Amino acid sequence: MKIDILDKGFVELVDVMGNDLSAVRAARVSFDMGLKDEERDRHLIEYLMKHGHETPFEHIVFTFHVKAPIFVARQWFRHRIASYNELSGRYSKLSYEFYIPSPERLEGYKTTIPPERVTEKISEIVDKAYRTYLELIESGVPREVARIVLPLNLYTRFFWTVNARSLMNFLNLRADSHAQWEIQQYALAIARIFKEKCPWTFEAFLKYAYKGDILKE
Amino acid sequence: MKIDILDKGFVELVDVMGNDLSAVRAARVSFDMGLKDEERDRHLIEYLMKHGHETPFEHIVFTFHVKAPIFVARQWFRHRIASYNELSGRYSKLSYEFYIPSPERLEGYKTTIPPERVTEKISEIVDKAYRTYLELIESGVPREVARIVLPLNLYTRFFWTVNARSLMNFLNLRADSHAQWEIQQYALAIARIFKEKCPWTFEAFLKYAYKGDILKE
Amino acid sequence: MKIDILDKGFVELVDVMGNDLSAVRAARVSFDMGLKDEERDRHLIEYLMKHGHETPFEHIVFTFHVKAPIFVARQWFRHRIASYNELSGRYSKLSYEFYIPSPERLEGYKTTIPPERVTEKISEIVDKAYRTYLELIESGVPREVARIVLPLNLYTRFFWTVNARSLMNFLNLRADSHAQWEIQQYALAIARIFKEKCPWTFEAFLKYAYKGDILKE
Amino acid sequence: MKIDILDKGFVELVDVMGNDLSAVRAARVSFDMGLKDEERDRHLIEYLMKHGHETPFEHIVFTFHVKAPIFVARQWFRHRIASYNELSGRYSKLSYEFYIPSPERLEGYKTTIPPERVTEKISEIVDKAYRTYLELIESGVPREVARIVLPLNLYTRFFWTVNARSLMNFLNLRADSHAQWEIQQYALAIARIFKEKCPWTFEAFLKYAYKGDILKE
Ligand SMILES: Cc1cc2nc3c(=O)[nH]c(=O)nc-3n(C[C@H](O)[C@H](O)[C@H](O)COP(=O)(O)OP(=O)(O)OC[C@H]3O[C@@H](n4cnc5c(N)ncnc54)[C@H](O)[C@@H]3O)c2cc1C
Ligand SMILES: Cc1cc2nc3c(=O)[nH]c(=O)nc-3n(C[C@H](O)[C@H](O)[C@H](O)COP(=O)(O)OP(=O)(O)OC[C@H]3O[C@@H](n4cnc5c(N)ncnc54)[C@H](O)[C@@H]3O)c2cc1C
Ligand SMILES: Cc1cc2nc3c(=O)[nH]c(=O)nc-3n(C[C@H](O)[C@H](O)[C@H](O)COP(=O)(O)OP(=O)(O)OC[C@H]3O[C@@H](n4cnc5c(N)ncnc54)[C@H](O)[C@@H]3O)c2cc1C
Ligand SMILES: Cc1cc2nc3c(=O)[nH]c(=O)nc-3n(C[C@H](O)[C@H](O)[C@H](O)COP(=O)(O)OP(=O)(O)OC[C@H]3O[C@@H](n4cnc5c(N)ncnc54)[C@H](O)[C@@H]3O)c2cc1C
Ligand SMILES: C[C@H](Sc1nnc(O)[nH]c1=O)C(=O)O
Ligand SMILES: C[C@H](Sc1nnc(O)[nH]c1=O)C(=O)O
Ligand SMILES: C[C@H](Sc1nnc(O)[nH]c1=O)C(=O)O
Ligand SMILES: C[C@H](Sc1nnc(O)[nH]c1=O)C(=O)O
Repeated sequence: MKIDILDKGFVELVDVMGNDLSAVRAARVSFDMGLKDEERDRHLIEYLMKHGHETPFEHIVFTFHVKAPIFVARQWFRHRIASYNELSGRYSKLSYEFYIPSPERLEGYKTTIPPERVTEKISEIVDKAYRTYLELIESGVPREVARIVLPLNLYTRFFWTVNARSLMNFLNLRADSHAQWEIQQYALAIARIFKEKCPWTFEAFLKYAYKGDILKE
Repeated sequence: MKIDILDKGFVELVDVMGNDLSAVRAARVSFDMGLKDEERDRHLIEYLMKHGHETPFEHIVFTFHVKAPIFVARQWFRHRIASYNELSGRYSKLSYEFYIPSPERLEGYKTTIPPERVTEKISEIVDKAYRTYLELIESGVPREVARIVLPLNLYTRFFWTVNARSLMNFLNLRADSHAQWEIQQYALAIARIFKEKCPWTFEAFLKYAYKGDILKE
Repeated sequence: MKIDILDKGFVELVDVMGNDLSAVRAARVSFDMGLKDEERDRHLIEYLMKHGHETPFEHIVFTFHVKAPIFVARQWFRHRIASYNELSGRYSKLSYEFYIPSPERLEGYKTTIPPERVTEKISEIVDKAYRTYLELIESGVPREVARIVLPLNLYTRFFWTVNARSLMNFLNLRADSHAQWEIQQYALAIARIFKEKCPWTFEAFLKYAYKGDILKE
Repeated sequence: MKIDILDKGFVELVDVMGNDLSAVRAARVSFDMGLKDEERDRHLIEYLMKHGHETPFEHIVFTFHVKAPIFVARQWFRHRIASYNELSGRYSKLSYEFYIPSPERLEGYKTTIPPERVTEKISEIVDKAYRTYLELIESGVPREVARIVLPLNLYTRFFWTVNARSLMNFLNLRADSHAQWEIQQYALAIARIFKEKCPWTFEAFLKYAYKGDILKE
């Protein structure tokens, strides 16, 4: 299932290893691989989360395919405890696809030009930049030099493999009102997928370990 | 499938995410999820491996359950780019299970006592240590203090989650004649499992990137 | 300065890069390298710590030389975000040096044998194990096989390089009453050294980010 | 000492812990802290490097202050085993400073427009983008939204703390002809600083472990 984000972005879960019971089996180092035992297994998940013993959650791993603007992916790729592979503008021609904020993005700010004209000015400069990029590529300038004139709102795409512990750290920092609005919108989508795949771990994280201010209520 | 190792140890693969095509899809950042394309896909695997572009292989992840003596697990747990959860002797009573080397373990060494008597002397001291451990536990000494008299050949067990890149590094260093014989035997089992699960990546690693001296021939 | 710990262990700081002002300079990405500005600089340290923006503290790094029993170093070396180099019993003959708990270590536990006799039983088994180790080494058994009969209370030594962020994580988990008493004693020494070298960061950590129950009061 | 790089960038070493003898002391776990012993100490450095036992080099750490264009820092920040703190365009107004390639940058490429006109077209679009950025900031658009129209050749600055092992990995991959020319120029400067600070380790790395094709001759 692809979740759409911003005007042209998305997050899609591509693969997953493990579930809530992976963490309990790892915590106990279990020989037995039987079915769910809600009461016992949820209490252990909560105990782990309540005490900060979160290494067992490293045994649940996700791989996502994300399409986001470069300024969002720069913040995302600061999360070092993860694996990333991104589309390179050294080797491929980059598509004309840019994030243009909605006039609502400026809610709460008083400006001396209308919000619709801000939107138009952004659209205008990114069209001029893309025209220069394509003029340089079609004149024989190597892609890795021509691409440096493109703006930070160009969309890129990457695959991200991350375990549930590092993904909880990502939600603490990016599903939170101090994070920039655009990456919050991605962190809300990732949280919805994590909740679907690992409901006990997700509920325990919100009750005991989640440090942000958006996911609770 | 559990592979037996040493006298009482084992390695068992518990879960796996991804396969050879996970690495090619990540390297290309592919939208398409079609079937194997041997020729193209193997060449890209080899190119990546030949040039040291190994981040795509981080998207293939394995979880193993391992039973090994403490002196082997101490060497194993030096591999930091992985996740481990081990059985704790603070919280559980530890089983009477020790690695006793076969008289063949001393092949090539001239000793002043017969190899069968070395085996017997090891058996004897570990029986005396275990008897002291149990004497202290049954007198009310806390487990976390009583266990300090047990020797390094006691078996322990742990779950290990590792991606294919870190597992190639583990094979470079532990499937190699400079590593201690006992952990080589574990690295040979892990290599057999990796070869079964990811044959193109495994064959490419042996041809281009494997630095050890045991897996080739 | 070497701080003694347990009966024969120690922690000694060998080298340090940076101080509290390293973290403020990194947080601001400062061109200027002037002297302390207590008021401004302490407030920024507190703000960082209060909000969990702890990457600036990664720019302060310490190297320690530690002598500890093997069962303490096994818990220590679970901290993956650090560098370790340990003395190997494959390549050197290991010294007769073991941790023997004081009769006070059993304070609060009712036992069926006197605490002085527990101490004596531990001393006795480690002497028997060391005698077997030396008997095997002097008969020509290779060190890497003979050492497996030594108990977990043998002392080892290692160098540990760690930045201030990872060292705060180590104190959260090891300077705390749920950690085993022996590693608490090491974490208290490391905390004293960190406080001497980085007083503003240390005081800010206790006020806002320290999760344990021993360092405060 | 600041080394200038490109038209307006630089690399400057801000702090360093350790030297070649830090690695030998860590490898031996030495109690003694005496002076250089060239013959013995260089042979051990070479042996470590020749066999891939590079953990001792993690005990030498550097902190650099780097000013580079965003497209170079995006490649740089893929190196996860390091610490970074960068100037944020959410919180500060960004300076009008862009990398404009010299007409020599296109050596070897046949183009349908003169190389001097490529230079002029780049200058022109970045001036138009900066004018839009400043128009939005002075109309009251928040900085974190206005900055998304700036191109990837805007310069940024960051502090990078890295140990000598991770810095050898960085040189293997970035001091090499497959890396983009602009980051090669930064990797050549970093190599010159590493050679000055750690000459035996640097010479051993070139002789045995350096995988690139630029630093040797
Ligand atoms: C609101 C906000 C403002 C920000 N402002 C800036 C800014 O102005 N400039 C800037 O450069 N960045 C800024 N960042 C980025 C921030 O500094 C972190 O790089 C990013 O949040 C990733 O967090 P992390 O280090 O915890 O994650 P990861 O890198 O995924 O690390 C996960 C955990 O592993 C541990 N860890 C990983 N590597 C190390 C290491 N080498 N040493 C010690 N522990 C380690 C730490 O416990 C860490 O929490 C900001 C982030 C937020 C959310
Ligand atoms: C034959 C042999 C003899 C040994 N002898 C000793 C000994 O006497 N004493 C001793 O203490 N250990 C010894 N070791 C352990 C060895 O020092 C390593 O700790 C172990 O081999 C793990 O290797 P690693 O660091 O590459 O793996 P990981 O820790 O899994 O790291 C994987 C890769 O990530 C990178 N990396 C991870 N963390 C860091 C970091 N903080 N800085 C820079 N790069 C990082 C490096 O590229 C590393 O190769 C020996 C190992 C072998 C095989
Ligand atoms: C009281 C107590 C009881 C314990 N009991 C057990 C037990 O029974 N069995 C057991 O096996 N261990 C046990 N441990 C060890 C514990 O599981 C951790 O391994 C140890 O505390 C190191 O913590 P850490 O992972 O936070 O530190 P590090 O490994 O130094 O990591 C620092 C931070 O980096 C991040 N990080 C590093 N690597 C990863 C990764 N691969 N994925 C995601 N994040 C990462 C996390 O933010 C982490 O907090 C116990 C520890 C304590 C204190
Ligand atoms: C010529 C060139 C072309 C490139 N093209 C692309 C591209 O098209 N797209 C793209 O996304 N990137 C590309 N890269 C970036 C490349 O994929 C690496 O991200 C970058 O080179 C950092 O290398 P590293 O992972 O070895 O370094 P670090 O991230 O510093 O890791 C150091 C070492 O630690 C180990 N390590 C660290 N974290 C992990 C982990 N989670 N799992 C296993 N081992 C780990 C590995 O041994 C690693 O070598 C390219 C780089 C080069 C030089
Ligand atoms: C270079 C920084 S990194 C950073 N800056 N602010 C955030 O909120 N998150 C981040 O990761 C930026 O986006 O301006
Ligand atoms: C403490 C060291 S660590 C180590 N020593 N030698 C190895 O061959 N591998 C390792 O990891 C040991 O086993 O003696
Ligand atoms: C194998 C585990 S690891 C561990 N166990 N309990 C702790 O308190 N700390 C740890 O790191 C042990 O010491 O028994
Ligand atoms: C997004 C990628 S990352 C990368 N791409 N090519 C490189 O040579 N180095 C890199 O790190 C880029 O710069 O286009």
